[PDB]
Amino acid sequence: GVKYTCGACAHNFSLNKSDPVRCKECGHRVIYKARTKRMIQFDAR
Amino acid sequence: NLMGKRVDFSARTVISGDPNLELDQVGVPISIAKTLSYPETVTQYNIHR
Amino acid sequence: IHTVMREKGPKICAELFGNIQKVVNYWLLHNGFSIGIGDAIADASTMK
Amino acid sequence: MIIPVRCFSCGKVVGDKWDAYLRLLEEGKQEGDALDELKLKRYCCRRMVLTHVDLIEKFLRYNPLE
Amino acid sequence: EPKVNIINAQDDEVELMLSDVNLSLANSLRRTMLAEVPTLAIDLVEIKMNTSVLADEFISHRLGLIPLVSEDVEEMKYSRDCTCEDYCDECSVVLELSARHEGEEGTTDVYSSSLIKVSGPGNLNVGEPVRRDDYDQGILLCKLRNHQELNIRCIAKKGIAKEHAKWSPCSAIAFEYDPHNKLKHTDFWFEVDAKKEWPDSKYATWEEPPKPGEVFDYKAKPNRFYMTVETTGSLKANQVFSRGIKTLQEKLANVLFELENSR
Amino acid sequence: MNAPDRFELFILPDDVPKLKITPDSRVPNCIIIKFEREDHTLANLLREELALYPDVTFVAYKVEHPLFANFVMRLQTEEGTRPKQALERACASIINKLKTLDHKFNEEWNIKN
Amino acid sequence: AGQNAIVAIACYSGYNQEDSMIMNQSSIDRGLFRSLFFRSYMDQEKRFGISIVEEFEKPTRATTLRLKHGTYEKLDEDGLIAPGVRVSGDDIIIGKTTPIPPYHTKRDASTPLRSTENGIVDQVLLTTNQEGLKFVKVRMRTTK
Amino acid sequence: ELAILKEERTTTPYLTKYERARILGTRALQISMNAPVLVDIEGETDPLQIAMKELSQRKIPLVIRRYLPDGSYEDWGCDELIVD
Amino acid sequence: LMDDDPVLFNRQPSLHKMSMMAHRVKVMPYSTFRLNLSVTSPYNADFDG
RNA sequence: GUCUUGGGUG
Ligand SMILES: [Mg+2]
Ligand SMILES: [Zn+2]
Ligand SMILES: [Zn+2]
Ligand SMILES: [Zn+2]
Repeated sequence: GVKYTCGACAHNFSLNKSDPVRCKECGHRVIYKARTKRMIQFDAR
Repeated sequence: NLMGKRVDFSARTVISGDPNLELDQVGVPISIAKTLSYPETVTQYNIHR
Repeated sequence: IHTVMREKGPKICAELFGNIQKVVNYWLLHNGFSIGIGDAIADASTMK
Repeated sequence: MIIPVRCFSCGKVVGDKWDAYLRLLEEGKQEGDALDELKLKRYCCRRMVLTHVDLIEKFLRYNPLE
Repeated sequence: EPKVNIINAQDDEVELMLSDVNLSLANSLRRTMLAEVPTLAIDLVEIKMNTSVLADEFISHRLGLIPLVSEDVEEMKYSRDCTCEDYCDECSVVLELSARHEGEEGTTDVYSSSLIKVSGPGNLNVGEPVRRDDYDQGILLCKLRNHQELNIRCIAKKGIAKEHAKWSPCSAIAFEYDPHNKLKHTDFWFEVDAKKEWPDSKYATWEEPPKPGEVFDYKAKPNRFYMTVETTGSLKANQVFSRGIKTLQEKLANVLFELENSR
Repeated sequence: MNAPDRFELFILPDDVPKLKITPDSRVPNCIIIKFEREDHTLANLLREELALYPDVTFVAYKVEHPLFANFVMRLQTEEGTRPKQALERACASIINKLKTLDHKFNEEWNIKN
Repeated sequence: AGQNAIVAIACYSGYNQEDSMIMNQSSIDRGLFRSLFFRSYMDQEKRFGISIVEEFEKPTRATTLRLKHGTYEKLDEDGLIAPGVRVSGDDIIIGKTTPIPPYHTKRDASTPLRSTENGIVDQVLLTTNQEGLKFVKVRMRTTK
Repeated sequence: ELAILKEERTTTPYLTKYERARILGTRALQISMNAPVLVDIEGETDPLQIAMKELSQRKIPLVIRRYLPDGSYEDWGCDELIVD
Repeated sequence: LMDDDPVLFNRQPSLHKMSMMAHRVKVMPYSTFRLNLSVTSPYNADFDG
């Protein structure tokens, strides 16, 4: 579905709103979303 | 609530000094000038403006 | 200021502030005025 | 944080001199002499390098989060 | 009648004495070289992957502050005068930066030499980040640790220092005249004696000190000007001086054009 | 949020003329010129050039506000001369002086090689 | 917590009087006294009963009422905006619905961005609270 | 009953600052509501400045009723009060 | 809000009638109000916050 | 959307 990342072991994975909130590789408790796919522009000013 | 109360059509911000303003002039930020308004009755002398 | 207020009115007195401010500010812009640590120092005889 | 590219006051490029400055300080040269050799002559450019605190070393110690 | 006397001339700086010109002319030249000589600088940054500790606009500000070779920037068009909707080569130079720590130990430094020119209005000699030597590493941009990556596509455009200091070809234009205060344009603060307490100008030996018998002269105007232009490598010192002169000439020509075509 | 654009200093809009001339009726043969999108660089140059002509009796300029990029210039001349003509003459003279200066600087730089 | 600026003491143009102070625009352009700002918004799901709870979800107009006047087009399918997206004032960064007690049976409890602030989303955190219900923290970033 | 005859009117013959301010405000509001204008309008379009022009030319058709502390009052037309 | 509009301008505390005065508007860039420097005495104001 | 507490500014 949508990409996440572990908070302890930096593992990447993807959960689908029905699994519990957890990491696969270690089983850690806090996860962070992944960077968006859109393109971001800055003015360099 | 009766001797003093909060009022509409007011603004507040930090003040700065300007050697090039007249004594009875105040410099008003553009954003405040656009947020605040004055109701001006349309007449045959102000319809174009 | 009081004299110009009483003789010429409030409008001319208000414009007096601006005239004096502009002339003096231009002259001081091209003259300059500063203050330093040396302006608080008295010579040896005065210290004695 | 990390050495600024330009001098704030005048705009000279100081971002390419931090490593040379550290190497000069390693071999014993005192700070004024190292700043002289890097040809930083105006005290604005000199205080750019002399007062820099390099915090990126401290920030890099926290593990990459991806 | 105007005269130039070069005293020192290397690639980055030129030291010259200017003479038989009005002070307004010399100061206008100083101001023009500081503010109105076009250069090239990164004006648009596109972040693909930035997992470094630094923020996106921090890195963008630093990239905008990087000097780039601007020799041919005058054969280029301002990106606001080009009829392309999205950017194009007539008015931009596209650079790439890709950096990535490989392995799991030490710090990888990201330098300005790692910027790579991909497109640009060839064969114009613009766009490259300026290197001091063949072995220069350039400016420090960021630092990377394990698995941290930086992937950036920068656009460079033509601009002047009025818009933003990053387009300034000059750092500091030293400028002085009348080392002995013969014209009495300053009035020295002192405690005991104004001659002992004030250091001499570095061009004091270039002019005769006033004689004790001399009286004040009310005909003398400033006539000799000692100025030292320094550059950031984007332009050379002689190039900065000549293009400042040309920019002033074309500003005057613009005024002349409007005056004549208002008749 | 109230900061104007840094290119409005020099980029002339389409509804704003570069130059606008009005006469000062109080004194004879005088004109007031407003230069848009310019600053002290052109103003002081022109002022000190014009102040040295015999036929120019009054010349001055001011920048009424530093936050707005224009200046206004008052210039008077004698009976025969027109202030406008003195203005083209000053522009041409400064152009020639800069051209001579450029030629001599380039020659000097070549000799230094 | 400061910077060594080069300071002149002068009555230069009159704009530094009465504790005003003139600053170099070029030095500002080169990074003098420039700072990053981080604001973090928080929100979680409550339990109003047995099977009555709130949900993080992008609220469709049909099933929801009293929707905020901001735009919802920035939320992913999980009701959370993704890091790297520019956000203006009044934009929704956490979509949430509160069920209507006994279609069209939900009220919204969405968290907008502050009406004054701009910026770019930095770090959208997601965990569970003390009671095991979903918990979200969203940190914005900007430069002043 | 409470009106005073035009002969025994013992208040000041001069328009006070408050009377002038209120008279100008009322005239400006009236003119901004497309009321007829007594002066010849030459250049100015702002109703307040037109009202000032009317006040100077003694052509404002209004009346000040000056109440005394005992409840009686005096009536003065704007054209007969003296404007500084 | 436009140039020359009369607006009431005020600093607290308002200890006397000259702490509240009517000014003509001048619309300007940046976020601070602007005052001529001779009126900072009746307002008892300065430009440090 | 409300009440208290705390830290501050002129
Ligand atoms: Mg104060
Ligand atoms: Zn994990
Ligand atoms: Zn410096
Ligand atoms: Zn193009």
